[PDB]
Amino acid sequence: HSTNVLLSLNDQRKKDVLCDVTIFVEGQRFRAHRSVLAACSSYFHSRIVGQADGELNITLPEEVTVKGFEPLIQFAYTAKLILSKENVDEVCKCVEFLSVHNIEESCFQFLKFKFLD
Amino acid sequence: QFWKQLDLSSRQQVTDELLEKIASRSQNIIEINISDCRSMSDNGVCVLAFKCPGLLRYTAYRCKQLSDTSIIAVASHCPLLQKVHVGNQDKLTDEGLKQLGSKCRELKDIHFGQCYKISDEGMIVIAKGCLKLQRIYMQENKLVTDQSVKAFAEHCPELQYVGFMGCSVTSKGVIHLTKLRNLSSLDLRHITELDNETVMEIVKRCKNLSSLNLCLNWIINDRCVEVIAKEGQNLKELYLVSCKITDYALIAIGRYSMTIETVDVGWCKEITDQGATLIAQSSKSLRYLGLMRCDKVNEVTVEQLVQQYPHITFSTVLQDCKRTLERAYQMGWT
Repeated sequence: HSTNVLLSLNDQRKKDVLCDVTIFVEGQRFRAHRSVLAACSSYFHSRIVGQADGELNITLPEEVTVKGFEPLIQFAYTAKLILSKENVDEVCKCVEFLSVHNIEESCFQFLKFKFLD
Repeated sequence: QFWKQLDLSSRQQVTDELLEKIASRSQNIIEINISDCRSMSDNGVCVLAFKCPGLLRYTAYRCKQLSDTSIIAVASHCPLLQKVHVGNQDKLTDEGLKQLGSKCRELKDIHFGQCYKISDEGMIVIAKGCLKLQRIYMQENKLVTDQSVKAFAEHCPELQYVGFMGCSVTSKGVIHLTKLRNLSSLDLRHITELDNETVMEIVKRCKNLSSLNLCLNWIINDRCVEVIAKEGQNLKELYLVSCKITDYALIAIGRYSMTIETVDVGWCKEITDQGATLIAQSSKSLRYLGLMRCDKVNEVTVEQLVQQYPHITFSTVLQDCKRTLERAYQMGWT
């Protein structure tokens, strides 16, 4: 539905063709579209809508990690997140930094609270 | 003649110690573009500035390998410069910005986005001289305060574009912007405090405003929008995103304003329907009603209204079919 649409731009991005926005995270350049990021995060809508045309570059600040932003772009397209306990803290840090509303916190990290208690 | 417009951007490993050979054989280059460079060091511009006394449009976006000695050689050897556009070039300090304002009193456009070492000490000196300034742009550069917006409106009376996104400016230093009678566009996103009083008495005085980019400013309320709507004569671009406005700014900006083309009420947690159906029905001019992530807006509503109003273009999460409408040129996917 809404899907099967986003799937097409996911297949485009995975093959690196017809991409508008380039994201820079600790040097590495990541390709993505405009509307997907604009619907994913307000931190991207604000910095996307102002500029205007073909090639837009957004450099995220230092505290964003390539192991935390490697996901959430998957999440923006596929609508699922990868949760490996080897790396959850940086994912949550990047989530709260970029202010993504799709993922709650008191309903998400409570698994660790339950396991510890 | 075909030279003089180098434009060697996105040439990562094909821009080695060659700028000397592109300079010795071809002189009087008036514009250089080495953005997204990764090969040359600062002794690749410290040699070209000694061979190009007539540079006008230096641009070095996102080249972190450079340092202050690039600017301390571009300004010390080019006494006629009109545009310095550096980008995320963290390493640049205030010991290179002073020589860019004390030796080049011809600069008309600057850009210092995301250089988290630029304090107001260098900004005061760049405003002491450089009186012929027209455009200024700063990204989230901290250590830049109201003491630099209160020295850029006193010694620079020909400023047209002002950008202070993510800076540390307070409303007391923003109110010192009504003294630029030639102001055209504002870019006041995500600042410490914009109040509500100063916003109205910037559109009450600067009668040349065509854009107002105040965004991610939660304190801004609805009444401010209708004041702007009634008192904006040249406005054409209002960008209210994540601001605290409740489904009445839409009617205000579409019933009390004659000139408007682009409004971006977006990611606002309270934008009920009838808002986009009243602004569209009442507005005498509207080319863009970007809503986006307005989780109280119906898709039947803005599909049966999109069909009814072909003049206006809308922006919702569902408007990804327009991005997947550029496959009408390549296709070949599925």
